[PDB]
Amino acid sequence: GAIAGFLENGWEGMVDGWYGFRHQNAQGTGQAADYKSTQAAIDQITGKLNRLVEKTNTEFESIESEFSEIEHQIGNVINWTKDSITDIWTYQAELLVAMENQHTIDMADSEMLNLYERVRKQLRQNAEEDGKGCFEIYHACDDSCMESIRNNTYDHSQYREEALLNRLN
Amino acid sequence: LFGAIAGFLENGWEMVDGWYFRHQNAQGTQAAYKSTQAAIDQITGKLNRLVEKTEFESIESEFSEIEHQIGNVINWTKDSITDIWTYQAELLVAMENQHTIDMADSEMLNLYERVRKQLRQNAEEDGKGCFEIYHACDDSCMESIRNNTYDHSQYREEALLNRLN
Amino acid sequence: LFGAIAGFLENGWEGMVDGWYGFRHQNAQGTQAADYKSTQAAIDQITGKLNRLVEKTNTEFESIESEFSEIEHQIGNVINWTKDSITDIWTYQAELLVAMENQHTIDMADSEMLNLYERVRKQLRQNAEEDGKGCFEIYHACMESIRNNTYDHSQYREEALLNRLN
Amino acid sequence: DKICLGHHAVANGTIVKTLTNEQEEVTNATETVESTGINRLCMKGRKHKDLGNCHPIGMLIGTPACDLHLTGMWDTLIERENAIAYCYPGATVNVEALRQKIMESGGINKISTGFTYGSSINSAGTTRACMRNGGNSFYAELKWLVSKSKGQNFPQTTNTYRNTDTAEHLIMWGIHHPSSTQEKNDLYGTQSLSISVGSSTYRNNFVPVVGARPQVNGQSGRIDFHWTLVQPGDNITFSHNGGLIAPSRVSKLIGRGLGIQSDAPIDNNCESKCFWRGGSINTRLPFQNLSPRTVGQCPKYVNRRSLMLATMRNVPEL
Amino acid sequence: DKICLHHAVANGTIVKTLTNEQEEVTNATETVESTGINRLCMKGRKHKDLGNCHPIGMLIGTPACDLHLTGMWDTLIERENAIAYCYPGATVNVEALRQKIMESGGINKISTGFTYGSSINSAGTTRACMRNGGNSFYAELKWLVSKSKGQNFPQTTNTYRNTDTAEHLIMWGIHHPSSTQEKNDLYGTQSLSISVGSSTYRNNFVPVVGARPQVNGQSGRIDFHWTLVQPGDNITFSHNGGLIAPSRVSKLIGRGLGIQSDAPIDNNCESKCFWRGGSINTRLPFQNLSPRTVGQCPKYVNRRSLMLATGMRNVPE
Amino acid sequence: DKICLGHHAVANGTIVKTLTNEQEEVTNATETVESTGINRLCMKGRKHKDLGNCHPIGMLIGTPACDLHLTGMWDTLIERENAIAYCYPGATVNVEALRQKIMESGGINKISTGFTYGSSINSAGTTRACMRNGGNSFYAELKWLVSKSKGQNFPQTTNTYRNTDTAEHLIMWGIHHPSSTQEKNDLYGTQSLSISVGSSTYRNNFVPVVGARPQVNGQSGRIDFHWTLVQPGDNITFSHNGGLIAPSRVSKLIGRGLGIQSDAPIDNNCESKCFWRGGSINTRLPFQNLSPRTVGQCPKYVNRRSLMLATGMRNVPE
Ligand SMILES: CC(=O)N[C@@H]1[C@@H](O)[C@H](O[C@@H]2O[C@H](CO)[C@H](O)[C@H](O[C@]3(C(=O)O)C[C@H](O)[C@@H](NC(C)=O)[C@H]([C@H](O)[C@H](O)CO)O3)[C@H]2O)[C@@H](CO)O[C@H]1O
Ligand SMILES: CC(=O)N[C@@H]1[C@@H](O)[C@H](O[C@@H]2O[C@H](CO)[C@H](O)[C@H](O[C@]3(C(=O)O)C[C@H](O)[C@@H](NC(C)=O)[C@H]([C@H](O)[C@H](O)CO)O3)[C@H]2O)[C@@H](CO)O[C@H]1O
Ligand SMILES: CC(=O)N[C@H]1[C@H]([C@H](O)[C@H](O)CO)O[C@@](O[C@@H]2[C@@H](O)[C@H](O)O[C@H](CO)[C@@H]2O)(C(=O)O)C[C@@H]1O
Ligand SMILES: *[C@@H]1O[C@H](CO)[C@@H](O[C@@H]2O[C@H](CO)[C@@H](O)[C@H](O)[C@H]2NC(C)=O)[C@H](O)[C@H]1NC(C)=O
Ligand SMILES: *[C@@H]1O[C@H](CO)[C@@H](O[C@@H]2O[C@H](CO)[C@@H](O)[C@H](O)[C@H]2NC(C)=O)[C@H](O)[C@H]1NC(C)=O
Ligand SMILES: *[C@@H]1O[C@H](CO)[C@@H](O)[C@H](O)[C@H]1NC(C)=O
Ligand SMILES: *[C@@H]1O[C@H](CO)[C@@H](O)[C@H](O)[C@H]1NC(C)=O
Ligand SMILES: *[C@@H]1O[C@H](CO)[C@@H](O)[C@H](O)[C@H]1NC(C)=O
Repeated sequence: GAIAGFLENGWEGMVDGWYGFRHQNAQGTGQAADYKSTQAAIDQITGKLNRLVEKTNTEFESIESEFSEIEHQIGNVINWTKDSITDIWTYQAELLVAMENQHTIDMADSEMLNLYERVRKQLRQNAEEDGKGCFEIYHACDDSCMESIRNNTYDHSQYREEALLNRLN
Repeated sequence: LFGAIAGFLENGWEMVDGWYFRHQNAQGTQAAYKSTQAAIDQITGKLNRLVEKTEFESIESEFSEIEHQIGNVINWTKDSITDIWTYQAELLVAMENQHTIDMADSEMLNLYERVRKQLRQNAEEDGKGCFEIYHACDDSCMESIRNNTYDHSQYREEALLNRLN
Repeated sequence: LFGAIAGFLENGWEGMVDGWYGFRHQNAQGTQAADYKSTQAAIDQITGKLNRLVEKTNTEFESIESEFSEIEHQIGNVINWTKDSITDIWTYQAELLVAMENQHTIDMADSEMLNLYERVRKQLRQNAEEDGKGCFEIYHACMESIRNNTYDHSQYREEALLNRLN
Repeated sequence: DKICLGHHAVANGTIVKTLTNEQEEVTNATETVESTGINRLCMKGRKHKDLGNCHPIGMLIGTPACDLHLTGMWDTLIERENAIAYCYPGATVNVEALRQKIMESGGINKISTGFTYGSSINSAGTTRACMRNGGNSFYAELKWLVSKSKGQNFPQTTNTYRNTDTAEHLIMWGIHHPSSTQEKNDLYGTQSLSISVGSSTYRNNFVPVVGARPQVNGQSGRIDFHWTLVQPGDNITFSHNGGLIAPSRVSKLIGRGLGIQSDAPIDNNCESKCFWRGGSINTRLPFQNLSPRTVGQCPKYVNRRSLMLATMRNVPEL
Repeated sequence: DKICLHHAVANGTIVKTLTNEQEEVTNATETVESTGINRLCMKGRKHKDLGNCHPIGMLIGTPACDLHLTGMWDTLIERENAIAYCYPGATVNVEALRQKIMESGGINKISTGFTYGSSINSAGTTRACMRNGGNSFYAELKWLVSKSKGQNFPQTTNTYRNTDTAEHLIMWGIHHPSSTQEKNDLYGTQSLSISVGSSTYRNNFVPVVGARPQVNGQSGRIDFHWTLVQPGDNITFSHNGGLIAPSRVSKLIGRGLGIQSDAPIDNNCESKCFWRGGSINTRLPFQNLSPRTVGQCPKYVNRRSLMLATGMRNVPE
Repeated sequence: DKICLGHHAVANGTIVKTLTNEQEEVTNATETVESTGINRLCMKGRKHKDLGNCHPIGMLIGTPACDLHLTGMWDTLIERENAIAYCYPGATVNVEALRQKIMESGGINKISTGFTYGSSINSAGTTRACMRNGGNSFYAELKWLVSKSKGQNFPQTTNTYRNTDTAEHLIMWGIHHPSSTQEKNDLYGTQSLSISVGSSTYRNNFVPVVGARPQVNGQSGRIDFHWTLVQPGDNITFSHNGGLIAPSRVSKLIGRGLGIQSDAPIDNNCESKCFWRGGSINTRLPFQNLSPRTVGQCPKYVNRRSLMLATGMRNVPE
């Protein structure tokens, strides 16, 4: 919903992280990466990579002479079996990938929407819903205040009425 | 479960081309494109994967009969493979239906949030998927919603007075 | 994935022994409940279940290899290869099926929590402020209105608005 | 003043399965498993062969029923249910492996052995088990060698076939087992009989057996057939004493092709990449439940009634 | 004045997910049975435990196979050291045949009405075959020998004739003498030959003398050969002797489950899935006890335990 | 004032597949199928034997190529395309069966049969096909029995090998079929010839057969090889009239090894657990697309060159 939907673009400029903070302030404008939110995505991606390569195989032996003749009927029976096994394992591979891509993408999509909600309900009344994945803050929020918000430390109760004012007038 | 289809929206209305409006005002009383096209493509997307296609040769004969031991081995391998492919058919259909149902519901709920964020503070949602709008809205306003050209700011001043008093 | 579990809600209530989802109750009067068909909407699918798992796609098999005598060596190896391969399939198929229907279960358990939550906050409307720990700040005064889908929002729109604005 | 959101719904919704629900109904669902097989054989685009009541092995040894099908090449091969393999009663050894070489094969060509026989020998053997033009005959590509002077000993004979061509050749002979000691004596004499066969790759020895057996096709006698591959630039030597059925021509198998075992009637116009004992199968659908044994580029066989894949949740008014 | 909106538990088993191994959960169930009944469960099945009788023996008439020479069965059971051969011998196509018997559902027997000349003593017996205390032989096989020692065995022809609706399996034996002195005694000095031909069979056997070790104290051998006699088709035996002609012809009826196992029978318990160690019953779709199984069954997998989550994430405070 | 939320993107990003969309760009992906296999046989840790030209059968029989490899010990055995199992032309019964047992075998061991021959018999018979030093020679575990006197009939003989050891043993002998009757007469005399084999388990009769056959290795005469298992404490007897190629030692397969048919040269300084004809494979990846035919603990073969597994988010650019 968040990436293919209402967040219109991704910022190429960001390099430290997957998920970003950028704000418009009078003193300065800044770009911030959230260590916690990106780390969540990276942990669940490396989890899939692990489950993918955590495969141990039973040892196998030849049933097909490479350098000698094989009787015709038994050859046909092995050919039909070896090829049917192969067909299953190719369909099982296409499933695995097409299914876990569906899921990798959407996991990534939700972790953003979760960060976005995290900020939004954190603000409570001091700000409002712009569908640019942006929040108009209705008070002067400075450079200490900006990642007061990204530390998640930010407390609405002390800006309080100032924020309600000029929202109201 | 996304809230809409099995949650706060209570039923569907028996709308003509569009999977996903109805508004009520004094001079007039339905509309459904981008939202549905977002959904329908995924349905074909699943269908296209289904159709795409090795050769196989006869290993047990129909009109002669086959040496017993090999005939049994052929039957056992053939049987167990059908067992695996049936499991796969049952699982894929079960799963892709699990996703199919729950995808339309996504393209439903995001349309809801698109709207709720677009009216911003000039309406309240009442808990059943209707938005109650305090500031009066003619038809030509409604169409400003459907084409996403609806400005919240200019109505805002009139709204808040209605909400609070 | 959904923000609700291991998200804003910071642990579970080990005290709760009834129901997956419940209400923690605070007001001057009194202080724990449980919402009924948010947790059986959930049980219906947790017991949609193992119906998949335990319905028997049962085909009858015979024995292709005797245990109590020599089997001819060539056909012996063909059998041991076909069966080693059919196992390496089902061991995969099993491992995916539980690990994928675990992933589906785990992340559907909050969905209901979130839908309960957003049900509630649509009931409460402008009468309450979220507080972001899944709690709701209520700025007015038989609170099973919200638990049992009763609560009128206009009824105390009223003083609560101005309890916010003071 | 109000605005309201919502989704479509349908009056009689169809039902489907999920991982959580045994019976979920939905606005629409389609079929994932095929069932409506086409009974005829859909042989369009294929250059093919319907042998009719001719068996494949019959082609290599030339049974009369098989006379038209002695050579040629095919996209695909078709065998009827009641096909005649042996007119005179006999069996073939490793016949299944042989029949499959033919079914895999694209085409057959026949190359003469060049065999010639002494005057004491009678090359022109016949039986009423094998009939051409309503008269007694023998297999087209084989010669039945008996003694022309009845009772007299079969002369010791040597026949050699040399594989000059670049391709490997498939060669078929027969070992005739009489019924009487009377009968054996009349054709071949009182000799101790033996047939021995050698090439660089193949060595084997054959001895005819007198036995008493019930009539088949009106004949107590038996002729069992054997076959081998003659690799190029190599020669196979036939040393025989009385009892051999000697090849006058030799088979060559060409290319790779489809083989179909079906008794269903041909329909030339429709095209299929799939076949079974009933006709063909035409579909995009990835699964099917018609029959567990097919041939070609075919969908996988599943033991289900049907599997339904949804194309949303249908919630009715109330 | 506030309202708050899950349960956790003290102990959470860990399941595996697509992203997370080791993920705690409130409850999880096993999808693989790893415990299976030691015994064989035989409720509601009409079955036959051959004991130390080999399945081949039933058709041949081995002395241990006497109370098994006929019957009917849903299920058939075989045991670890069953006795097929009273007398030293091997069977041609023994594995192609044992399977045929273990997937049948009963055996009927028919007399062949064979009738041997007055030159012929058919009451042959060995001390490999000890019925009670006496020399006996295969129940459905008559060891023909010439009645007067050393005298040449007569050329004999015996023809079975199938008149029943379904095909009959017919079994016969060929005798291979230990020493050339011994061959002349029983059948004579002549050149031996046995020619067995029907409509869908021809063959021929010639008794071979050779020095051989003693098995059950006998050096000579009886090889056993079998074929199916179609309905309406006769089979003819022409012999100089050394034929162990069939007095009777087995018929295989219906289809049944064949189990090879050493587990003891229990008719208290129900099942449809058996292996060597006995039986497996459950509705878990997987299993890791044994790879080789018989009848409708759960599929074999390598893993000892697979945990399927039945609950939400377990987060203690 | 404003505060924004955004994901990242990259200038160029990898493409992946999903259940609903075939074509979905993502920031990053990783290959899950391995095609960069290796070209040597990594035999570090594996005690191995490289056969070279000797075919496995030749180990048992005693062919001149494998004269180094008559007795061995390994957890891996490596066969080569140029394999030689025969000197004198011949074939072996159940050859694939025997071959497969040897390729599974972790070892081979040899025990003298100890057979003794009388004055009339010549133990040493050699052929120009099998040359050791230069001087003609013969298989190093058999012996070719012929009469010392060219005309004379072979003496009737009994030879018995007894397996004293605890484990079961594998014994091979041969039957020699002469090209012409005169040949047969020189070697074994004019008498009818019968070899008879017998053990507790095993009973058989062989008769040498004279037929004209094409020369291979310069010899029209042929030798067919037979094998069986001698159970522990069992004894096996050979009553023969001549035409027997008789064992001078017996074989005893030991343990379990890993059979490999491979064109690749050894590298004894890397480790590996998967092997094909081409080489060896070391990969983290589950699936593989090089070889349908593989041996040991190997990744499954899938009919696809690439499957990309997205390891990043949906990529949406500026
Ligand atoms: C008096 C009476 O009961 N009726 C006899 C009748 O049985 C007999 O018919 C013949 O029997 C002989 C052998 O006993 C042959 O089998 C005759 O058939 C042929 C055949 O067509 O197959 C004739 C043919 O010429 C023969 N081929 C050659 C040249 O070898 C073959 C051959 O003998 C067998 O195939 C060998 O197995 O047999 C069959 O008609 C006749 C005269 O024989 O006399 C009646 O009165
Ligand atoms: C005059 C002419 O055309 N050239 C002949 C030449 O053909 C012949 O060469 C020999 O032919 C005989 C049989 O005809 C042998 O095959 C000779 O080879 C050996 C062999 O090395 O294989 C010799 C060996 O001593 C023999 N082994 C024993 C002791 O049995 C074997 C044996 O006969 C066969 O293996 C049996 O199948 O054959 C081969 O050189 C020579 C003299 O023979 O004279 C030329 O002038
Ligand atoms: C009547 C008959 O043929 N049966 C004999 C039997 C046969 O001689 C033998 O099975 C042929 O292979 O041999 C019986 O035992 C005898 C021994 O007791 C003896 O001491 O040696 C005999 C031959 O050298 C012979 O084997 C037997 O199997 O019981 C006696 C029986 O009547
Ligand atoms: C194989 O031959 C050996 C030797 O003749 C037989 O074993 C001997 O066994 C007997 C009794 O079992 C002893 O009295 C001898 O002392 C043994 N001899 C030796 C040197 O071991 C054995 O019985 C024969 N095998 C068979 C099955 O007949
Ligand atoms: C196959 O037969 C041919 C002919 O008998 C053999 O080749 C010939 O060699 C002889 C003697 O060297 C010549 O007299 C012939 O003229 C040759 N024929 C040709 C066509 O050149 C050939 O050696 C035999 N093949 C085998 C494998 O024995
Ligand atoms: C269902 O969908 C398929 C394709 O979407 C269509 O052919 C059909 O008309 C639809 N309705 C039904 C159930 O017939
Ligand atoms: C079987 O034998 C009877 C009498 O011996 C005879 O009528 C019949 O023709 C024979 N059947 C066959 C198929 O040979
Ligand atoms: C690309 O994906 C691989 C595999 O997950 C990973 O090693 C690498 O870090 C990724 N690239 C970046 C820039 O993170």
